[PDB]
Amino acid sequence: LVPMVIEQTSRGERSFDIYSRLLKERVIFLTGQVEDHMANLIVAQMLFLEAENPEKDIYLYINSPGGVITAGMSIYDTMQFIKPDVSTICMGQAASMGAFLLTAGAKGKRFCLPNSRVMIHQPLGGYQGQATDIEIHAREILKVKGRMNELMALHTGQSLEQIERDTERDRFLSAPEAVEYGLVDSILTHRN
Amino acid sequence: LPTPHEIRNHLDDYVIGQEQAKKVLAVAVYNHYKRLRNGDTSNGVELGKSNILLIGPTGSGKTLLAETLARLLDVPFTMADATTLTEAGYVGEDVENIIQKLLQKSDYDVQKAQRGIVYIDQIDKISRKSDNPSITRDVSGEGVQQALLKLIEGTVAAVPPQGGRKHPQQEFLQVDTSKILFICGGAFAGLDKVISHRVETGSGIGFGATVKAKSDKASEGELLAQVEPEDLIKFGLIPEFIGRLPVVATLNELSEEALIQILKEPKNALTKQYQALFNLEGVDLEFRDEALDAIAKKAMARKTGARGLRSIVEAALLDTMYDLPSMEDVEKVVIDESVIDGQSEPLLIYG
Amino acid sequence: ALPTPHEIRNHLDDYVIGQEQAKKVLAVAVYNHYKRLRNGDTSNGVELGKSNILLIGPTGSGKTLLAETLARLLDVPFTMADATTLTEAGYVGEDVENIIQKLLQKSDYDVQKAQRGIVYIDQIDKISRKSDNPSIDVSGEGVQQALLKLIEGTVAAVPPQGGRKHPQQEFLQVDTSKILFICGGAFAGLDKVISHRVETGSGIGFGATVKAKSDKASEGELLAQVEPEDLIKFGLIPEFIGRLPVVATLNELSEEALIQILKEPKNALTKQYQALFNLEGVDLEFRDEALDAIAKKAMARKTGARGLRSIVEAALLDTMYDLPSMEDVEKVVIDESVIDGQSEPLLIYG
Ligand SMILES: Nc1ncnc2c1ncn2[C@@H]1O[C@H](COP(=O)(O)OP(=O)(O)OP(O)(O)=S)[C@@H](O)[C@H]1O
Ligand SMILES: Nc1ncnc2c1ncn2[C@@H]1O[C@H](COP(=O)(O)OP(=O)(O)OP(O)(O)=S)[C@@H](O)[C@H]1O
Repeated sequence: LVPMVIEQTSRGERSFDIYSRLLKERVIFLTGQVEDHMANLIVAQMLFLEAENPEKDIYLYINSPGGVITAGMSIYDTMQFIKPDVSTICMGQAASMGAFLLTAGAKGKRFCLPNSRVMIHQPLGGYQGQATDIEIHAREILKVKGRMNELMALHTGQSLEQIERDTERDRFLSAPEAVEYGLVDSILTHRN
Repeated sequence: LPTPHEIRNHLDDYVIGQEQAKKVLAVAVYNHYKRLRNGDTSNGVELGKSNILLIGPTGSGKTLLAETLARLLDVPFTMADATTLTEAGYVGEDVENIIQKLLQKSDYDVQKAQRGIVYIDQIDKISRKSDNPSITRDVSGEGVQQALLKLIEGTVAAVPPQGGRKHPQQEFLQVDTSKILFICGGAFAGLDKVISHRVETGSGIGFGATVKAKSDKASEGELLAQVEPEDLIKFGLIPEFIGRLPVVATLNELSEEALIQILKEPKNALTKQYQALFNLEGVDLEFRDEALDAIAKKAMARKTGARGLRSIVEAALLDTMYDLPSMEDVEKVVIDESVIDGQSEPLLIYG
Repeated sequence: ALPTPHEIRNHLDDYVIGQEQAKKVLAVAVYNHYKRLRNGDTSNGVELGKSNILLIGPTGSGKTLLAETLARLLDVPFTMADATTLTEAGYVGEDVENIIQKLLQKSDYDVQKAQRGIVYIDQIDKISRKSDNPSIDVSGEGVQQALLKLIEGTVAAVPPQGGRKHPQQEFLQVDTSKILFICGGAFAGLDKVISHRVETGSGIGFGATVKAKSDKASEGELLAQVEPEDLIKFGLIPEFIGRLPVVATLNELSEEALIQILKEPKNALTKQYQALFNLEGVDLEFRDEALDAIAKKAMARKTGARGLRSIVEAALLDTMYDLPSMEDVEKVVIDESVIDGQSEPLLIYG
């Protein structure tokens, strides 16, 4: 269920859902697996906020175990294309794709909660058919893996060689280690 | 000729805790005498006149300054109001009435009237309700500000001398206003809300957004200190009118310690008023220091300034004043701190 | 002989800065007006037209200053009226004919000499039409119709000297077809009407352009794209605008222009305050580093040159309060830090 709240304005009282109220304050929620429907919905939210105000920071909270790669890459180009600084926060967990959108945020505006956890690994796939077709899909997924590692190094600042060794298998990174790894900037322990 | 320190010393007797405001007026008074006293036949010509805009909370003493200033001021002074003014010669009132009122104090001396000073209380009342121009033509809002533009800058206005004996004369006198100074000030309402939006971005719900740390934060007094002309535009004032008033004074809100001084140092304090009220009755009055500290806590709670101070005193002395005339052989009255709270009765001294 | 546009423009440059486009227009009109009347007009071209100028400009851009300096250089009569007191249908406030009666006071009641006079009106925007009409618009559309008769050219009854009593009961006729009129005032909100036209909307998609910057379509660069059709939406009637073909757009203020305004003009505030302290036996100096900072603070107030005194008086306030009390003070120096308030103005004793 979704609770309804009331926002008081000069014109009068208006009823909004909890998700719509936060959207009015430039806050978007990324929950569950990353798919084509959830991803295509978030892009429309980002664009809508750009037109209303292109100079105010956007906040993106990520709590997801990851999902499809192609659905997530549409969001990466969108965050980089628009002028506003997309602030990212990690709540609960950030898998391979969830971590890529986390680090893709604006430099200096990336935070992680004290008990959050990040996990990164290589792309997963598979194919069944003739050997000629397997070679095609293998070369394609290999370029993505190479492309995803280059961008990871660009935002994290580490070298491409380091990303290659750390992404060969699943690698869990606690919240403090993320700061030391260059993935994030600080931790929002308490309110100041 | 009078010095800022000498003129300020006189105002200090009647006003307390408005050090910044006093400086603004003193300079203007000195500048006004300086501007007129000199022949003006110098290399620099058409010296500018800096008008004054007074802003402060309710009952901070804006209207009090205009009254005390006129006492020490030698040049003519008038105390008009912007509530009755109506533009385009409507039935309410005209802008020339301010000048006509000045001559009554000046005895119809045009050359002596141009060098006079003017005060206009409740200037906020003519502020536009909305930022955008009114759909209709406001007769006591934006419209009044427009008519004052040419007046403050300098112009010539028709003035019926003496009102006229009958229709026979049907003439008017022309008087200049380029040299006349204007003191337009009034307590603005809701100005703090506009400045908050522009000073602190805030207004967020997420983690990154900085919600106000406490319920009571960004006090009214602090916001006025950081006021600018652009903020008044959203309030409703036209930039044209504000340009005619470059100076913008600020009156900090009253503080608990200031009120204690207001009851003893000023000559017109409430303590001295009632003391004189009973003096003719052959009865004395006393107010201990312990009683004043409790009264200060109660006054600020009313969010009304010094004008809301009488409510605390008179509510206590209500019963006392009712029984004293009937009573006989009463020579002195003492009001301790407990009486203010209402848990005790004032002590009486008999002859 | 009558002065040339270069000579008349040179005079305005002494008192006005950053209005090159406007200066040429006014000089030409003045030159044409002197040229038009000086000649008998019984030439190949007859019944020569009169170009009426409409001065649009942001707040504190220097519109009122031009009319005052203009009157000084010209010999013919000049008047400075206002559109605030004008009332239609001859109400008690004021009539349109009062301007003419006031004109004769300057001309000493010379009709032939008065028709060649110049007229200046301010706050023209205040008489604009309002969509809602709750009344029983005395200062709006009604005033426009009364002026049209004046601008087109007609005679208005004017009691000369007011008359000693009812006995005279006469009025003088003074044609207005030859009289020039300069009606100009700072319009408020005009940028929004023009913005809707030139912006072309703000599409939310990728290809559509949005207002990337906080500000855009700068008032100075926006007013240049003004047209008569836009003024109709503001409230003015096309007939009144038709009588004023010429239009002049003024740039609000240029950071570099402000620096010149404090030194080159004779009536600059620096020269005003300098003379203010000269009689007190104290000199004043202003470093160039201080004027650059004042410009940034002035533009932030969005009030034009008129909003400059607030920045100066805010600094010298403490000084002027303690300066008369102080003795043996011969010179004052103002640094850039003094404007910000971090430092205190320096003094030199003797
Ligand atoms: N500094 C002060 N010292 C002593 N009494 C003061 C002071 N300021 C205000 N008062 C009291 O408040 C009364 C009214 O002050 P006002 O000048 O009217 O304040 P105000 O700011 O003008 O409020 P408004 O705008 O006129 S309602 C005076 O008669 C005094 O009794
Ligand atoms: N170019 C300029 N050079 C020097 N001073 C200027 C200039 N423009 C404006 N000012 C100053 O601004 C004052 C008033 O200018 P105005 O002519 O009144 O501007 P404005 O466009 O008429 O504003 P409004 O519509 O009358 S409020 C002058 O007395 C000067 O001190």
